[PDB]
Amino acid sequence: ISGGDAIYSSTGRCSLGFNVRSGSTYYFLTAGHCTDGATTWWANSARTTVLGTTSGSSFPNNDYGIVRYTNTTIPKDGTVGGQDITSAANATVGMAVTRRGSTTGTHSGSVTALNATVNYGGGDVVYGMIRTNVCAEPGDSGGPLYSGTRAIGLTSGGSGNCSSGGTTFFQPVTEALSAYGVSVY
Amino acid sequence: ISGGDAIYSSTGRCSLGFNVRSGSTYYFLTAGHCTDGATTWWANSARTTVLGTTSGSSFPNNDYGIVRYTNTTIPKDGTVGGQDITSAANATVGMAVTRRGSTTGTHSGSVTALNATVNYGGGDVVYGMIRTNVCAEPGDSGGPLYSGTRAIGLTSGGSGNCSSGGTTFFQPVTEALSAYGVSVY
Amino acid sequence: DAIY
Amino acid sequence: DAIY
Ligand SMILES: [Cl-]
Ligand SMILES: [Cl-]
Ligand SMILES: [Cl-]
Ligand SMILES: [Cl-]
Repeated sequence: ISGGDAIYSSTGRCSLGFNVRSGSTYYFLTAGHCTDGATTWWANSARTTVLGTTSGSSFPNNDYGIVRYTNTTIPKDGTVGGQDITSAANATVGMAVTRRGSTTGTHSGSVTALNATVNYGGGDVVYGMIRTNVCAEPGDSGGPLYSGTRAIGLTSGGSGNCSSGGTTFFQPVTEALSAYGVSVY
Repeated sequence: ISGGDAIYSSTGRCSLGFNVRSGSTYYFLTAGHCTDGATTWWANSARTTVLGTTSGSSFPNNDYGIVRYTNTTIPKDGTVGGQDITSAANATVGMAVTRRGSTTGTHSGSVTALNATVNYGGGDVVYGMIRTNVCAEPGDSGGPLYSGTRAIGLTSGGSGNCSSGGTTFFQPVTEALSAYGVSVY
Repeated sequence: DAIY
Repeated sequence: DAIY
């Protein structure tokens, strides 16, 4: 399993962000609005190949979370599409970025704004977001935003779609890495 | 450029199906409802990297078409995602199949019916279609349906979406290969 | 059904 | 905007 692939909770589907480590311990990052209501994660829609258990969730205000792997034998790939991901960086306006997710696959664009505040309604406001002209659709949440070998963000939400175009906002990954004391690979 | 990637006409976007050859001459297949109203194709949304010119189109009744490459230097990859595609086969009920397209990327499922008739409205009825439980969305038309190293179909249309699921119908590729005297690679 |  |  790799960044951008489907992950399933008891209620629905999101996308894996990045695979991460602290020493010999493996985890993955995803969106906080995905981990908020989900303890166990599975790799398959049948909900029989366990991935692991949520260990941290931050949503709203932020939108990031973390799941520790309990499945010792599943492959935990370190690439996104063919791309190695070995470090994290901050977004900058104009940076070229690619997202992968389990609804729409791989789509690219530019960073168009930093530190955006995004109101999802119902009290769920997120701050500090990267805005982009990349499209996304429901189920893509949590998937990686990258640029070359650098992790940049985790898919949060947006408007539009991948048929006619959209605007998608991402949680910067660096804050999740720091919060959880892990490193992307 | 490879199967599943975006192709742009003067009016819109579809997906490349397969790259194909007759001798030393290169072409690509896509959906007939894409080639019906489009002569020139481009690789980019700016409409400045020409791919080639439509040379055959069959839609409705069937849904296939063919574009001969005029861009001699662009790469014309023979793989779909990582998969070589070296032959064509007929669909069978239950066969495991994968689609790629430029809106939704790569999604998999099964063949659920053969020889389906699909009414798109307005006189546009297609016959002989492969039905599947694979999802697709607008812009995915024309992209490949494959199974291992075998080309099976070209994305035509359907219902639903890749967030909540769908039903997608494909033109069997073998009829296009025969009509146009080309072989997939 | 709808074309894509 | 809407969550995905
Ligand atoms: Cl589901
Ligand atoms: Cl924007
Ligand atoms: Cl367009
Ligand atoms: Cl079906």
